Amino acid sequence: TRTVFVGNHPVFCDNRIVSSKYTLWNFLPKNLFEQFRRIANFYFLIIFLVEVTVDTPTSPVTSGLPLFFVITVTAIKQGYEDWLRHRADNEVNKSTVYIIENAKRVRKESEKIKVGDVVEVQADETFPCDLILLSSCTTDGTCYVTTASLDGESNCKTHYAVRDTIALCTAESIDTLRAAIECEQPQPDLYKFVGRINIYSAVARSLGPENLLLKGATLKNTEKIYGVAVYTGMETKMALNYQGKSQKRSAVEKSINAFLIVYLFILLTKAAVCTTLKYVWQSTPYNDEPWYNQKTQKERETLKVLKMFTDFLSFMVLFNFIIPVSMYVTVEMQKFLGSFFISWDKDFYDEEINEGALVNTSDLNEELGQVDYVFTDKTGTLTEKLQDQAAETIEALHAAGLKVWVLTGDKMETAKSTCYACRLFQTNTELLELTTKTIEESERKEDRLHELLIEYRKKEYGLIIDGSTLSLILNSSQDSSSNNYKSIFLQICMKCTAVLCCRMAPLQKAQIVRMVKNLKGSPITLSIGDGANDVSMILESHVGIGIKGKEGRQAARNSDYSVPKFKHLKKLLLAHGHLYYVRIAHLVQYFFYKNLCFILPQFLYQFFCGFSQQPLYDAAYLTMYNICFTSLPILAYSLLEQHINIDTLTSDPRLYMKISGNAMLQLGPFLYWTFLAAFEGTVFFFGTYFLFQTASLEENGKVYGNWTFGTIVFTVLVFTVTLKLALDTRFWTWINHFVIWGSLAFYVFFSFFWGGIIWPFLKQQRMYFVFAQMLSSVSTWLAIILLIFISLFPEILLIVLKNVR
Amino acid sequence: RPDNTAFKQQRLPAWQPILTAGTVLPIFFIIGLIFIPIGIGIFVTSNNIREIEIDYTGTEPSSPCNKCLSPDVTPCFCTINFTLEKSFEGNVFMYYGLSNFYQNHRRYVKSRDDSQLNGDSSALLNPSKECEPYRRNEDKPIAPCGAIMNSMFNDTLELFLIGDSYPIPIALKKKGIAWWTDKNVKFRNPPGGDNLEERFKGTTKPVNWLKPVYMLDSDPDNNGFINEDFIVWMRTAALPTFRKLYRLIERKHPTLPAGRYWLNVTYNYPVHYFDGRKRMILSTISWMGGKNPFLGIAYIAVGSISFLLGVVLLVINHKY
Ligand SMILES: CCCCCCCCCCCCCCCCCC(=O)OC[C@H](COP(=O)(O)OC[C@H](N)C(=O)O)OC(=O)CCCCCCCCCCCCCCCCC
Ligand SMILES: *[C@@H]1O[C@H](CO)[C@@H](O[C@@H]2O[C@H](CO)[C@@H](O[C@H]3O[C@H](CO)[C@@H](O)[C@H](O)[C@@H]3O)[C@H](O)[C@H]2NC(C)=O)[C@H](O)[C@H]1NC(C)=O
Ligand SMILES: *[C@@H]1O[C@H](CO)[C@@H](O)[C@H](O)[C@H]1NC(C)=O
Ligand code: ALF
Repeated sequence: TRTVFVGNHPVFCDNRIVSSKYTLWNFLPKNLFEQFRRIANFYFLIIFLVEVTVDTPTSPVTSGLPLFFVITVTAIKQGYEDWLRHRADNEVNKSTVYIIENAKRVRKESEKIKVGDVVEVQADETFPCDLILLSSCTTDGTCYVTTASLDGESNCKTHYAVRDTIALCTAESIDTLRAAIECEQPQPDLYKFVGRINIYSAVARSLGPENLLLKGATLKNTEKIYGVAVYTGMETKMALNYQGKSQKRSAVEKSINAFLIVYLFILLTKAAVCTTLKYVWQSTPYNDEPWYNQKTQKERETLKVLKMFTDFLSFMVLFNFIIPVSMYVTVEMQKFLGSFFISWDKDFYDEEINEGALVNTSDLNEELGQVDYVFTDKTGTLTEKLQDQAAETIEALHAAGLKVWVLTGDKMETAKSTCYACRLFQTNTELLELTTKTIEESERKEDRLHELLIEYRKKEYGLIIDGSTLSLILNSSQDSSSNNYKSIFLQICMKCTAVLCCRMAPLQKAQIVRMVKNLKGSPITLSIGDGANDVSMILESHVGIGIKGKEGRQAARNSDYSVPKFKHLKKLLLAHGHLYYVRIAHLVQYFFYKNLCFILPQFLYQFFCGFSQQPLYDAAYLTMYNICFTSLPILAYSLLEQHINIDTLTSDPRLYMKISGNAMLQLGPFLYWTFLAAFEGTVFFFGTYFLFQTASLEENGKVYGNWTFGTIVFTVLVFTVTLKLALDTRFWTWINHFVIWGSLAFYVFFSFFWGGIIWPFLKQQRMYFVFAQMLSSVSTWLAIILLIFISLFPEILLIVLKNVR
Repeated sequence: RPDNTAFKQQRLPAWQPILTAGTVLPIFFIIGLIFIPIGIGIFVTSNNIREIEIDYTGTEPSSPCNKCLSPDVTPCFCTINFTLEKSFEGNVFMYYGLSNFYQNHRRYVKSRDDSQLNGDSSALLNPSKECEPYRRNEDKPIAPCGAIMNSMFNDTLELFLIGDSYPIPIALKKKGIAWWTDKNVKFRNPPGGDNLEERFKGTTKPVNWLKPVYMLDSDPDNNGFINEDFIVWMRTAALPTFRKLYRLIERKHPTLPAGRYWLNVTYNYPVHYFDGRKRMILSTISWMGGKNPFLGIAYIAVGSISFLLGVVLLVINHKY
């Protein structure tokens, strides 16, 4: 189809690869649009604008500053990643290539090559495009090539020049011996090229994969070759097997979205119920304006339908704390500060390479504890002979409940021996081979798949698939719907103890991961490899792991985490991932629970005012509830807590199954926290409502007010939410003691300090001595102590019941 | 190469408590053995408080105060006969109660100027706009601006012991009914030499006032912005049914002997325009305050649904 002239002499794109996503000029508009298209970010901006314009209990600076913080942090992280990819694009480009333009050896950059020009690759120098071998200056017309960036193997493949042009060295390949190469359109398959060359004096030789020198292949043991650029960048076989990086989201991150949507519906229902009840209550003429609080002429003149919308917006802002914007800030801090535990780990240190573990992203720490599938490279990853503890690591991963598949670009004879040596294929394991010997082209694969699924395995079995056969299964899966090749093959794969995929291509390896990612239920997939041949499957999986070995750092740069050794994956998943998931899953649940406990008493208070949107607590309490009172203890928990000891986590791999499937963020656990928060919030409000049913709570007969009521509720709430985390803590460090008891002691000290001085910078003194007068009554102390215990009784009963039987 | 410190290797010393049903089981008894004596004690204490409520709204047409719902002369007087079955012994506190009065309304609560009531000179003649249905009257700032001030309770209540049938008055003291801190620090008078009338010079009285703030009481230490009756009302209530300290009947023979009594009221405060009622409360106190059985009943029931859980779980765990 495509016609190429050799010297571009009478008888397409340039090779500028683009791995980046943002341009310098369009980065901000493209990033802020993708960031504010998320429901949480859009909601936070809406709330910030409503506080700025319509109404706000507290300053609209505690609502818009954390949003700015998280937006800039994400923008900087993504911009730095894109800059890192740009830097690699400019080193692959702007590379010296020698092109023979007019009987002379011109020197250009790699990106300036056009389709149909003669390149002059030398020994131990990577090919700049998909060249067709015109001439090796030997008299044999054969060169040697190592395609370690396409299949990960370092053997010496042999290619053959075109016979009628084997004699053209000395920059004399422009000898008016021009030709017309008629090849096919570019395809990602490395081992299938069809085309012909029409040498004019016309001899027409049929070309094949033996003449095509692919980009990313090193020329070995040959001083110099001449070839024609047939395919350039973004159409080279190397670029067609690249795919690209998609936005990676962990299971905790997607559960946070569902939790936020549920609480958004809760917030909307609260606001709507409050507005409806407010305007039902105001229907009585003496309920609004009963001569003791009368409205201004402006409030009376305000349009009816506009005031309803304004009241709904005000109830929204008043109840808006149940979706915590501080949770996102805390999550970013925890994610950034938790990667240092992977970086600092001495069990990931290699004496030979003088390096440890490398963290490229901090947003996938919890995904290491949710892995369901492991996809492995074989050469350099599993083997050096075998690596240190390749078989022990696989045994540990199997004991953890994971499935280990080997995706390799090596041939089956050697790939299968490695799987037999790694104990992945046992002696009494019967192999179902779908390779090219058992398949005899035609539709025999149809018979093979039915014979293996319907009557062999649906009633010990290890599947072996070839790249060519996987090509048939995949490319020919969009023709039939009665019995899908892909579905039938995936059932066999799922029912097999291990799966070996040999003679694969870089894109075929990501295609397998995509198949598993799109199963019923969402398996979390892990990919590990050491070479650029494994970059595509690393960029496709939920968590990509690179290895710092002997094949470069292309896989270690495109990955999320890089470890020197494959045995290093046991601790990275069993201990680090487990702890990381358990910490953040507890943080999210606690953040939602402690903010629902904070706002439910304030929602119940509107039934006792005229639904007037009067806050139950002081503004200084509303502001620093999530900043000072209840901010540090949960952050310390999410960074230091070991519910199971690290030494135990590595020893027993069956503890990894307890948190599989996002177990701590499911409907049951979520409902437990949500109903506990509701029960505690109801207790907070009504225990002090019934307490306030007396003439006086003091020995001197003096009465309390609406600010003392709210201060009592706030004290009970703060102590209850702190003591719940204290009860949940299992790993009490000095830092945990410090934060947990210092938050409680700082609440009491700020209450005695903020209240107790008439502040010249305040326009109100509503809380001057409310806290100090509240603590002068023994009855109030007794009520607070009783309410804290009633609020924690369901929790104590649980730890009593589920610790026996 | 990586620094082998306890913090960086996640091996800091930790307490690591274990809390199972062999160490958490025996607190359902320790709690049930303290909460029941406490609930019983604070329930007996509440029962020993002597209290009486008199509703003098006069809505029903068989009341002495029905004449003041819509009178011709605005200072009307009515007397409600009531009887104290058993005597009040210790200190006695008199309250007035209002129901369906939303002192916790969002619009009402902010209708004040705390700097103005703190004796600030720049705020006396420049009240805030939050107190502005009642900010300026007659082109002149209102000295106690706001709705909370404007709506101040203004009935006068007098107690007479009958006996003979010769009423003997009961001494009521108006000092010591507000918070010491908010009478002596939070509420201050404007600066001025000796006369309170000339300190409030460019200001005007509230529209519902019949006498300016410097004529609220003859005692110079209870005269204006520091009137304890004003301060008590300024402390807005939490619920639409509330009580406010009116007077103190000091301990002296009981403080309030059992017998017939008279409650002469100067019915000034209109509460019947909305569905509100007015009450007079005579009460004694204890260390726990007024009469409220909620705390006792709750402590007793919480220390009784703890001891039974402990009993029913210790037996259930003894099966092994
Ligand atoms: C590549 C970069 C890597 C990433 C960087 C990671 C490292 C972090 C660097 C430091 C960044 C600092 C964060 C800046 C964000 C400011 C946020 C802020 O203060 O605004 C307030 C926010 C949000 O308030 P909210 O309660 O949810 O309510 C908001 C609601 N909309 C409202 O109307 O209101 O509240 C919050 O988001 C606050 C929660 C944060 C908690 C941590 C700080 C605690 C402060 C210290 C404690 C106080 C001292 C008292 C305790 C002492 C006793 C131990
Ligand atoms: C006790 O408190 C009562 C409620 O605050 C108060 O009633 C209010 O009295 C003022 C002053 O007379 C009235 O204000 C207006 O009254 C007439 C209309 O009736 C106007 O012509 C006047 O110019 C004045 O602006 C309020 O209308 C009235 N409010 C109610 C609900 O009746 C009593 O006056 C107070 N009694 C005292 C202080 O002795
Ligand atoms: C109190 O009211 C009674 C009505 O029973 C009346 O006889 C008496 O004179 C009144 N006393 C005062 C001081 O107003
Ligand atoms: F063993 Al490979 F790609 F297969 F590094």
